[PDB]
Amino acid sequence: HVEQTYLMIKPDGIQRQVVGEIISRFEKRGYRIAAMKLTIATPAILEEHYAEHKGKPFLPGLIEKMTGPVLCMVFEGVDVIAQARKMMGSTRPGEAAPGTIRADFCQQAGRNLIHGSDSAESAKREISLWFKPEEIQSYKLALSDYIFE
Amino acid sequence: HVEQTYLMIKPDGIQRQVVGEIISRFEKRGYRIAAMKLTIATPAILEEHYAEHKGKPFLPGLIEKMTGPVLCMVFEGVDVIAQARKMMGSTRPGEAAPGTIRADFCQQAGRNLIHGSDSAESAKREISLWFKPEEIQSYKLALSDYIFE
Amino acid sequence: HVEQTYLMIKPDGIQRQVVGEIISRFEKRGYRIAAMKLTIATPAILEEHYAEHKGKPFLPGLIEKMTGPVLCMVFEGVDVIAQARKMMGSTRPGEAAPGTIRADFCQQAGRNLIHGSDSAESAKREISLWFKPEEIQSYKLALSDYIFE
Repeated sequence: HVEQTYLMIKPDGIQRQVVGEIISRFEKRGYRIAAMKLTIATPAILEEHYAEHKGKPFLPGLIEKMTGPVLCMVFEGVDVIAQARKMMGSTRPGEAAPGTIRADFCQQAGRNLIHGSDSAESAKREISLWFKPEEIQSYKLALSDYIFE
Repeated sequence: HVEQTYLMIKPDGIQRQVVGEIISRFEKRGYRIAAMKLTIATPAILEEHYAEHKGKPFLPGLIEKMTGPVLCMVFEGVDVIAQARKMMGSTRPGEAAPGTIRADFCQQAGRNLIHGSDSAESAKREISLWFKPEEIQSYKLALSDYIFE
Repeated sequence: HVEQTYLMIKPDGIQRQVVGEIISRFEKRGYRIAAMKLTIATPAILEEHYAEHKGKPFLPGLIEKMTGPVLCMVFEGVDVIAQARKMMGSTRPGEAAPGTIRADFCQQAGRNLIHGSDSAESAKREISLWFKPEEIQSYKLALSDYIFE
């Protein structure tokens, strides 16, 4: 039983030119790229993405940092929602475990390179927000017999 | 005092073509390759390898997964038996620490890329099962003065 | 608010020829190289570097191991003193976390590749010991807006 999660490379990942390295970490585990799109995030879409934080004092500055190119992604794998969160590490890079993306690349939570859905409900909501269903692709990895039990 | 451990790249490691990356992780610590052999594991040798699991319901499926090309290896280093296990990570890739082989490469316990001896006694037995004494090579690493106290 | 830490690649790092890999790990987090110098460490400077250990039985052998080529470095970043220590890992490589320098490269505490200041006071003392003020270079990283909050 595989699932799908929404992962988004933030403008710092684009500008620091580590997109390929990020994607490689997920491919390395045999996670399948089900969707991928470069866009420029705008305030209106970011307000929906961060709807839970509406009205909080940090939100305007967060939206400013996130207004920029982003890489929208859907990855598929066993337990991939929780596993992608583990691979990213703590939101605060100083707290993140060695070997996680945030510990390996970042210093502060406001520039922490990447977002991943925190739950199945948020993955469904985020995938619907950032992608049209047409953009989710169905295919099977040829190495499946050696990735899955 | 150094010791020697038995490490085996399972068919998923061969088929996903990550053999070199696996070997590089052990070489990076100054562990010495004392033996290395590509073979195809067969049910009869795997029954002996997995002797501790005789009679258990999961043994037949385990032997099927492991029937295939494998890379038999012996690495030498300080505390290398326990350290190689730490480097491999937990049996379940989803529980393994980031930076371990299983966390970085795998999704499920039944395709977890690599075996390593779990104790001094199992290392001695496994090395003897998969290698004849004439296959174990003794030489000194030129950087020994900078690897060992 | 950034700080500066003193990091020194020990003779084993030089001789194993992993200087570039070590530097890349710190650059990867957006830490700024503020100073760098190759020298051959002398007993006189090492006695002051290891002043905390004066009179201990292991000091003479520690100085001997360190009398060789070293790369003196200053890196700047948020919380970089504590963070560099976390990236180095435990003094004993066998106790260090996977993904740390010592766990990934080393076997024994007496050859553990790198030194880093352990506190604000130690960083200030060690930077002043190994570098003259004119050797500390002040410049701004062009990617600062994407590294810092």
